[PDB]
Amino acid sequence: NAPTDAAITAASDFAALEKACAGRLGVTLLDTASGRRIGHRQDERFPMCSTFKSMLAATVLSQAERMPALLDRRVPVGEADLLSHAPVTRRHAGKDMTVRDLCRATIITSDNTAANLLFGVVGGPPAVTAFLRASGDTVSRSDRLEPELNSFAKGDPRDTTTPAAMAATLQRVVLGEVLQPASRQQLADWLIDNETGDACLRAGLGKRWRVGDKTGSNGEDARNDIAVLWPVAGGAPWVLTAYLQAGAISYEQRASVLAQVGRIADRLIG
Ligand SMILES: N[C@H](CCC(=O)O)C(=O)O
Repeated sequence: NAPTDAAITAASDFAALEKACAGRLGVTLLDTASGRRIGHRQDERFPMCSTFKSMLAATVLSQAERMPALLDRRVPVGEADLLSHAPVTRRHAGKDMTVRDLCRATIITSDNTAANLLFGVVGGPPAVTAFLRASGDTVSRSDRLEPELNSFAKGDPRDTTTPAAMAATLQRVVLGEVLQPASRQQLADWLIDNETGDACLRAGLGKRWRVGDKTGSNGEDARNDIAVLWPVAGGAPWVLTAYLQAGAISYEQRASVLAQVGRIADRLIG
């Protein structure tokens, strides 16, 4: 393990980091003031895994803007809805939860049952894709429910994005005008409160950044993290998306790769 870990630590650019883990790494670092992007494989497709949940939540928030009280609607959590990864919803089997609380749960813990219940509320993967298209993202696409959506095959575009498409979408939705201000602020706060990314991009980013993020993974080789970086001292935010497939290293080493993306990105911002 030591040589691979040492090579990951020594990598000072994204191409070298990809080589150090024998993986396929897609990164976009986006300066929201200028639109300038730096990265690696920015326009190749990668499986979203749970990174899509940011946009499922955005779809809910967008629908709530035209459906008064949607966020307060209560949705039953049934035994049949529960999946292996349901850390919040498991305590509510046999009762219900608000749509708003399901959104928070799916963002900050990646709760899979919460996501499937929200898919039922909004009209499924087609409604999330339609939201993405209407927002100006012609690339990202939601196709399946949990847990099937986490599969990937080259040439199979289901449930995929590109680093650059997702970065632009985070800008438009989390920072821009796709949602009303109170909706976008609620979504930003959920991302800021994420609990699953402590070993990923956040571990490589310094204290000058307030970070919101959403992670994803599968059991084969995928580990992802997408983030918005607000400068605590003020100024324009940055967006950092990172998609990795690296089957030759461990799950924990995949986090180390994402942390190194953060370290490289922080130095590139300056
Ligand atoms: N597929 C994982 C969620 C399920 C799990 O962690 O077991 C993710 O992308 O966050």
